[PDB]
Amino acid sequence: HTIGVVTTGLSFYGPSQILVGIERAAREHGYSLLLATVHEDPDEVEEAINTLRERRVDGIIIVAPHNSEEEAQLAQEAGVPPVVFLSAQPPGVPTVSVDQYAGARLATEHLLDLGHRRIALITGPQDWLEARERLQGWREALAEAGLPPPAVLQGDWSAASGYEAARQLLEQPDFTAIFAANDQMALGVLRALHERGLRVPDDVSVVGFDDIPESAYFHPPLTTVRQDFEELGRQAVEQLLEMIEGEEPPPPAVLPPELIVRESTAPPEN
Amino acid sequence: HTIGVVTTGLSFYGPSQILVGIERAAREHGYSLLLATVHEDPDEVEEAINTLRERRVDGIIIVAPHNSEEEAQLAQEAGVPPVVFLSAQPPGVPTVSVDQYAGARLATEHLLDLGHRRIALITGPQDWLEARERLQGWREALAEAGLPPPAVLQGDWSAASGYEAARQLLEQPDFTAIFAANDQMALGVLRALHERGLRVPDDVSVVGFDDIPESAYFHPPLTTVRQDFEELGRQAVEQLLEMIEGEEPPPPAVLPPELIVRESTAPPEN
Repeated sequence: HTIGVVTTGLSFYGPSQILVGIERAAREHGYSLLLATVHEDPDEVEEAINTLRERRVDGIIIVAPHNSEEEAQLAQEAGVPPVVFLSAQPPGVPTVSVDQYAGARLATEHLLDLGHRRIALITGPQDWLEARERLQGWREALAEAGLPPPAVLQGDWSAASGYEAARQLLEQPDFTAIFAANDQMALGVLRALHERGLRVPDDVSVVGFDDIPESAYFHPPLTTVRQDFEELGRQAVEQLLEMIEGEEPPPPAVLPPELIVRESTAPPEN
Repeated sequence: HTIGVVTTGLSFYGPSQILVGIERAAREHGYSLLLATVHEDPDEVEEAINTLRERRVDGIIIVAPHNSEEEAQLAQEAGVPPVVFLSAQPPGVPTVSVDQYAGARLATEHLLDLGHRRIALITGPQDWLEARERLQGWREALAEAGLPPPAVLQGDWSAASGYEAARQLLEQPDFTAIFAANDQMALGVLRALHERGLRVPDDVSVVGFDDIPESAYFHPPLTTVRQDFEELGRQAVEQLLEMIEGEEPPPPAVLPPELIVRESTAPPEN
């Protein structure tokens, strides 16, 4: 009958677009959504599940991020009615997620295949697993090309932090390309480069991550890695419905990201 | 003790930033928030108020938009416990809102004071009161300068729609400036202009609306109208607390917007 959803009302890209996929897939299978937004607290996560079990909910999707320690918090051990996690901790937990490492490899290998060696990284905030996995993908793509990691500076997902980080990198312009760990930070990188009089991609190539709707309209249109958030929520409903009507715990589904090539990359200049 | 909030989990700018102001003001006065997100339906709005009256909520803020007909829907007439509306219908309803007309006047008068006559408008979607009020501000600013309305094309708040509209305007380039009714549409306008080989502001001036965090990082940094959404939510709590502890229904508060002048405007070329 009904499906519960717990989420966070944040301005970061992803959650609201996942919810569109949940709305679209649940309505197609005859289900309605029971939305209960929470904060970033484990106690509010648990008692949202209790208050959504109060109404006749046949299954609940968790979009609020937890950890790689969901089981060791009396969150998965206590939750035996059908729950799917939109986070990365599968020791037996049915999850669905985007392959962040693979996405960062796509972005970095795109630049390596163009001839770039000095690919700097504007990495995401340390307390996000997605950020840490994207740095690992960038580092290992470079290592497998025989190259040491160039400069890294950490932002916080905002355009402001991408601008500030790029300005610091430009004190030592030892790079021909910048991989920015999301599209918003990439926007700030582009402003720092343009302020310096540097052309994109003629002087410096730039790649982002997310494929937010605005990224095709940056100057220049941004090559980026698409997270298909709507498909993430649709596969969250599809995975949950096997456990509503009764089936085995499925393998943790991993959505491969896609590189969207636009106008912000080129071979390095001579 | 507790304060309830109803809202919508949409990707449009505003709601999540209002919620930051509600969280900050309620925590300062010792209150906690009870969040219940809904869809864009009057029946879900009413029964969210019923299910939030279930928990010991001392007052509830409504961030989900309603209409200019909130009273004639058994929504204000039925709601006698303390409710504040973040919408525009004050026949006796305590509301708080941003002055959309005044903001559009600021944007258009900025361009008129620079010498522009042919100020085209990329207007917002018709079913948003904010969009209709911004068009009225643009039209009346022009009228009070003695000028007829130039070309108008309607978008849908997306950068894509601003790009498509600007491309259509460029089939008849009878404008020296474009007022885009939000910052995202302005981003698409900038791409359409740059694709045409037109310089901003040397060939065409552009003004947006919202002051989203990204707007300072557009190419060029965008002159825009700031909606102080955090102050909107803080004044929503402050207005609600006069009616929790007992006071008269206050006047409908109107927040004046502020023009943020950056690098996207200049006098028209000769």
